[PDB]
Amino acid sequence: DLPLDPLWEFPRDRLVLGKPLGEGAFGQVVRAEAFGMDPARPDQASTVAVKMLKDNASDKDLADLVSEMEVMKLIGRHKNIINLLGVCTQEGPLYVILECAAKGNLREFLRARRPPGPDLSPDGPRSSEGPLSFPVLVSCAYQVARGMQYLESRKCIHRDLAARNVLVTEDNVMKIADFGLARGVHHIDYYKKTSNGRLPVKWMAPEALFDEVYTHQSDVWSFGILLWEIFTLGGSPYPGIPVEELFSLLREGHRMDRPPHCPPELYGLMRECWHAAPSQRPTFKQLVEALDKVLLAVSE
Ligand SMILES: CCC(=O)Nc1cc(N2CCC(N3CCOCC3)CC2)cc(F)c1Nc1n[nH]c2ccc(O[C@H](C)c3c(Cl)cncc3Cl)cc12
Repeated sequence: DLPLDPLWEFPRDRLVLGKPLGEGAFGQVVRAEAFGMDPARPDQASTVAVKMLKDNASDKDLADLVSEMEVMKLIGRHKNIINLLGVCTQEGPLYVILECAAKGNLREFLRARRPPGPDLSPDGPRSSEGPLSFPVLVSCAYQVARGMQYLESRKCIHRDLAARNVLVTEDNVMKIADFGLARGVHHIDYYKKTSNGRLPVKWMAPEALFDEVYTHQSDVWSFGILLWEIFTLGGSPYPGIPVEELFSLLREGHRMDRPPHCPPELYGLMRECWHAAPSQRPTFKQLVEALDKVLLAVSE
């Protein structure tokens, strides 16, 4: 139906669909096995993620997915983003084949790895030692920053940067996902709560929420929120604050408190990302450099 792009096109018969992963405003994602994604070894099996329309797809849903597909083509490959592996556009439903990150999104990754609390009977030399350590958390923050720095250089604005939009591979590499998505910024239900209880409005920069203005600096604001998520080990921002109260507090210039067990360096970066003037927030390049110094200092 769509034009053939031999650069990206992949034989759909070389895909074996398996367990569904998730569902969005447009399109669903299904885990699938792929054979010969590397043309050099045609019979080699690899696990991929296939994005496709729902059973409810309108012509707008198709247009959004087609748009997402083209964005993925242009943006190129980077270690810290979900990369395009191929597409299926000929003689069958539209598939957008993405990279796999085995461990799911960063929020659930962190929440599932919170330290055992005080109610655990000590067993072994590492009773009080959890899966997560400070340098790894900084690494997570650093990688997202460098990934966003790449997206920015490709003139790509995410518009909903958050821990649930960052995917974690088998080797704990951060990969930013859903960055080229048409999110319908002119009709956002600011009170809409997701199925898992998320209020996406708590990630919006003031200029984006109030003036519908999106820049790379508005992403920097969101990265500040994402930083807060990381060092709360998957906490929800503005704890116990309903959207109505969020509106007024933001107009009053209210900001989140410094989370427990979070060094002043990183809460400093958070507050810098949350400066009212977008020009007074650090660039992603500066964020990468600032987080690098912290990471190198804690990596003997
Ligand atoms: C390709 C290997 C794989 O299966 N990875 C995987 C499993 C999952 N899940 C979803 C939760 C599900 N568990 C099952 C047990 O009960 C709790 C949920 C299974 C594992 C979530 C992911 F984000 C991923 N990671 C993704 N890798 N590549 C993706 C491409 C699109 C994608 O989108 C889905 C809708 C998604 C999901 Cl499901 C969660 N957060 C963000 C996104 Cl963008 C996720 C991945």
